[PDB]
Amino acid sequence: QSMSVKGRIYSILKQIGSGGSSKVFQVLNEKKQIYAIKYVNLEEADNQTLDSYRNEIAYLNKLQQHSDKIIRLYDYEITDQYIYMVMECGNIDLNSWLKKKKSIDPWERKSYWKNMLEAVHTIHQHGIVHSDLKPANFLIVDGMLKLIDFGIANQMQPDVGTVNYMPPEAIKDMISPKSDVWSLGCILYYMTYGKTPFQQIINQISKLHAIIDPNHEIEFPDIPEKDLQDVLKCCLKRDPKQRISIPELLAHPYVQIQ
Ligand SMILES: COc1cc(-c2cnn(C)c2)ccc1Nc1ncc2ccnc(NC3CCCCC3)c2n1
Repeated sequence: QSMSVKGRIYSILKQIGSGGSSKVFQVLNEKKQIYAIKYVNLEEADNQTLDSYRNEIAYLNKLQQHSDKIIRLYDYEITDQYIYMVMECGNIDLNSWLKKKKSIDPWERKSYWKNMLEAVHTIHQHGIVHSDLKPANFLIVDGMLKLIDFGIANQMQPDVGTVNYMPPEAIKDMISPKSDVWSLGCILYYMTYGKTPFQQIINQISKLHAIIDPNHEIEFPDIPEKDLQDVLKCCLKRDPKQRISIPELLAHPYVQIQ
């Protein structure tokens, strides 16, 4: 099987993942260079979701120049029937990497964190809040973490969702850049303690309650990296006004001092 995108032929090596009407394929161009093609079957798409894809593609194209921490979008084809996006192919997504890894290098964790702050910070500058950040939104490419999507179009899984990274303010509102800080904090906590802050809570209703309860104290076990522990405490503050900002996270010793 092979596909054509803007007159360029790509042979499919394998399907990396499938989400909804969208599929991701590892592919090779004529020169044998590797790429990831995202295929979206628009045949059963509503004007709201169709628009979301248009918005996601526009931002992705727009944010190309601003940061290298955002996945490369080389080309794309849009028709009433389908969408093809030619993107750089990464080794693996951060989620699948974390599920696999028995332990994580302190340097790698710090480097990955920095990449994440840079990518997320970039989208914030353009007025975009992902609001659905999780490890699966990050791709490891060349030992570097890149943001795959901006939370506008539907998420994909390799070949079920989670409320583990949800900020308290999102639950209570029944969403500002601080909401992404909470989620990034949950990712870092996971990379630090091998679990998310509320993973232990099996009962989902209880979990949401734990997330919004001031009296529920998140555990921050002592570790050699005292700066890392402070980052975690500052990202996981329930009051978004008191929660640390990305610009402040970028001036933190944890990311500045080595
Ligand atoms: C080598 O190829 C890959 C393998 C895996 C992998 C390995 N083991 N497991 C369990 C997964 C994950 C990712 C990649 N590479 C990749 N490169 C560019 C992408 C552009 C958009 N979307 C992607 N994947 C979406 C669907 C997959 C999850 C992330 C979102 C992309 N995935």
